[PDB]
Amino acid sequence: QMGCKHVKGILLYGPPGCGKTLLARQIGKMLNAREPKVVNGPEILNKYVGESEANIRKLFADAEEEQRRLGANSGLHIIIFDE
Amino acid sequence: DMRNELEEMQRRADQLADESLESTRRMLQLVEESKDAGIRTLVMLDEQGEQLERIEEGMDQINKDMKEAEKNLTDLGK
Ligand SMILES: Nc1ncnc2c1ncn2[C@@H]1O[C@H](COP(=O)(O)OP(=O)(O)OP(=O)(O)O)[C@@H](O)[C@H]1O
Repeated sequence: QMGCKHVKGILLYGPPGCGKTLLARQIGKMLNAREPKVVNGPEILNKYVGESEANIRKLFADAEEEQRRLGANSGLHIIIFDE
Repeated sequence: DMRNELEEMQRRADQLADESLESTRRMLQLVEESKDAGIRTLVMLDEQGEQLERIEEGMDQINKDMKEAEKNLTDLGK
């Protein structure tokens, strides 16, 4: 009835050693959802032309399919970008 | 700061063919001709087998007739 959308982003910043990765891990394990995807730094780069963008596109392929199929009854998909 | 980096492009070597369209067609034509020859040989062989089977009965009949005639003639002679 309120007709509102959901938030789709969080950013954490601060000095080293103050507990950022721990919070992300605990958030990931707090939600009854799929197994979160994890990207460790520049893990997507590739030397062939047009191959480092397909890697980006590949992360949303399950969310898009489930959204198309089940509509508004789908689950939650988490993605974690480290560094 | 003369540190350069590159990216790569790829090319596909032509697939395995361009020699499978000249000997191939001749091979197929020869196979068709051999198939036709084999069919003709089948027909001729069946006909020959039928004719041999036909010959057998006349052979047996003539053998029996000659044997019976010889036995009868011998019996009357003595
Ligand atoms: N608030 C906290 N409560 C309990 N333990 C903590 C807390 N913050 C940090 N730690 C301890 O610090 C360890 C490592 O910290 P963490 O990796 O979370 O830091 P970080 O902020 O990601 O650092 P970096 O800047 O290097 O990424 C954790 O495994 C935990 O043992």
